[PDB]
Amino acid sequence: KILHRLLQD
Amino acid sequence: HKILHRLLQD
Amino acid sequence: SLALSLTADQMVSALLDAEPPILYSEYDPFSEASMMGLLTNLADRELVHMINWAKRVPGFVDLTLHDQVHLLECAWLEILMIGLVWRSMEHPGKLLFAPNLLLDRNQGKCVEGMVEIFDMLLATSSRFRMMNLQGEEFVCLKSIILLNSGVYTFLTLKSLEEKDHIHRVLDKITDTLIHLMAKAGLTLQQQHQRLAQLLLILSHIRHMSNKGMEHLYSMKCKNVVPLSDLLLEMLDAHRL
Amino acid sequence: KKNSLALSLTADQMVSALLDAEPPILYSEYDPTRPFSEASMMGLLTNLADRELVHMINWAKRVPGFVDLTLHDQVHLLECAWLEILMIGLVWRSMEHPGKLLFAPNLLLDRNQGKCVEGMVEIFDMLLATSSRFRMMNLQGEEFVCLKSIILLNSGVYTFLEEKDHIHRVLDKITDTLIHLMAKAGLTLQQQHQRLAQLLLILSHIRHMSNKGMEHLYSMKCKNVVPLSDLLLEMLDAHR
Ligand SMILES: CC(=O)Nc1ccc(OS(=O)(=O)[C@@H]2C[C@@H]3O[C@H]2C(c2ccc(O)cc2)=C3c2ccc(O)cc2)cc1
Ligand SMILES: CC(=O)Nc1ccc(OS(=O)(=O)[C@@H]2C[C@@H]3O[C@H]2C(c2ccc(O)cc2)=C3c2ccc(O)cc2)cc1
Repeated sequence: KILHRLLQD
Repeated sequence: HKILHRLLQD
Repeated sequence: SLALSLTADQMVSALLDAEPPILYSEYDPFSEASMMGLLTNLADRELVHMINWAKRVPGFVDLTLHDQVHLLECAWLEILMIGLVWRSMEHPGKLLFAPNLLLDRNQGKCVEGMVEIFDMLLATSSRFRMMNLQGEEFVCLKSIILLNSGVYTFLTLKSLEEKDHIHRVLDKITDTLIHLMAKAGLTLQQQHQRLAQLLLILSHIRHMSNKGMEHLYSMKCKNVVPLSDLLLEMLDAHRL
Repeated sequence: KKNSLALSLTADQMVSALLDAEPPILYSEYDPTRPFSEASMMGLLTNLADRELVHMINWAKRVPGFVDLTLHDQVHLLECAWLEILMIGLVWRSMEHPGKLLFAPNLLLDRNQGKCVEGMVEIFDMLLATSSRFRMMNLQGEEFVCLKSIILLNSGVYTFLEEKDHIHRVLDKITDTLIHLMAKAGLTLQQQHQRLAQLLLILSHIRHMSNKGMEHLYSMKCKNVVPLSDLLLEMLDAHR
């Protein structure tokens, strides 16, 4: 899930 | 020609 | 146009009288093709009542035939859906397609892609229930859908005046919704907040309509379920 | 959450936070070697939307009340609203260019440019019609950021319940801000709730454009017209 790590960064 | 136009015109 | 001259109570009074009846389904003479048969037959008879209901919506008969045809072609499934959601409010977890056709997720799962749309309709009905939506507010929202859902897809100074008349009737319905909330005792702030909550739900009704229209046009290609002549022409309007 | 900063913010603090969170306007690729075709057009548009998505994600995190949601709910709203958000931003910056869509400062297309792609002209007309509608209304920047945040919070709130009530509580605050903006602008109390309605009704058409656009973006994937980034692939898979 790319959208997951983009939200944490 | 559309049935809708037929039904709306009545 | 007499619609612009009506009062708030006259606008409500006109729309309430124009309300179509709650129709019945053909009962117990269930396969996927049989439930799709009941739903198609039911929606088919509702269209005839919806068409005559539109002529009683103040300001609608002041448009050209082709503009009247266009508005109905675009909104018809939204109008059927907000109707279903309204009469299903008193049945939590249930969709009251008809007093004798009470369905929930247990039947939606035997038609591909239908249980997803069932969940969205139930959430909308749950939302109207938590908001305590009233009959007077309901008829205003349904009229808003009819006039608004196709107003930005029209195609002159004459056509611009017709688009402008639709926005005049829409402002009239907005004033009517506010008058209803003001008469209910809500503060000025609560009026604006509730007006906003009701109108945002229309975006979800548009979403459910587009999601449903996509399956209904694939059903026509399969040619397994026979749809009447009027329904095939309403479907071709969205595919074109 | 009940300790949300969004609820503690005033209308002026809401506007300021949204204005400072505004994403940057990005440029398009300018490779002159590529011909003017469907594959190169969709490649330009795909690349731009890919880069805009990364900035939208940072913008969403700076929308008041969004950080208070769970990671899963945050994912849901972005997956549901991302095309709506890209579309309303495109419509906003295309206001100063009548009859043309300003995808980027170096990419200003009109109605004709999308005719090498089936269905793109129809959607361009809808986007152009929305831009002209925002221009006719004289949409202000402070109203734009409120509407875009409404899209982010509302578009998916019914397809996933104290978090439900948190989103609706933040949406009510954005309603207050919109009214405060119009009152401060000098509109009458009647013009306020009418303009609120007009702005929120346009959100239904933005949803309609997104639903039709998502259907085309999915067929494009299934036709191998252009390569799709892994992030865009997950955004599309959320809708099918
Ligand atoms: C495999 C397959 O055919 N699937 C599938 C088919 C249709 C889908 O449409 S609906 O959005 O569920 C669609 C919404 C609701 O269930 C379906 C239906 C309908 C409408 C017209 C029609 O001709 C058939 C059904 C309904 C409806 C009927 C009357 C009414 O007052 C309000 C809503 C969805 C999925
Ligand atoms: C498949 C086919 O034959 N035709 C067809 C193809 C695509 C269509 O996308 S759009 O809905 O026009 C869609 C709306 C706008 O044009 C297209 C596009 C897009 C979006 C994502 C993407 O990956 C590619 C393009 C847009 C856009 C991009 C950036 C932005 O800030 C705002 C809007 C429509 C029709």
